[PDB]
Amino acid sequence: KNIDGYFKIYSKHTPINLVRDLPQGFSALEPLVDLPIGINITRFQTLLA
Amino acid sequence: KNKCVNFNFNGLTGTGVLTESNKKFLPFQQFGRDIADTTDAVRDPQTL
Repeated sequence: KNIDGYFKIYSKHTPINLVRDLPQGFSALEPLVDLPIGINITRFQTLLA
Repeated sequence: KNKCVNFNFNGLTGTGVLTESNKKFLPFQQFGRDIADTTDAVRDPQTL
């Protein structure tokens, strides 16, 4: 998300045990860094390997 | 510590006494507040 140019990254790492679907549980997300880019972002794209 | 002096923090301007605490805060949280929006615990960036 991007609010007033301040970009935030909320990270979370936890061990799970899945096969296909999303975990139907509950957790929290802690911030990692802070990037005051000050630009407007309208679209995005996720890269793969 | 243990003085009733003026406090000029990043987001808190007041007067209080720094006392010891037994809590365990989150590593990203820099300060803590009370229920009805009253900052009562500010961590130190130098000494953990």
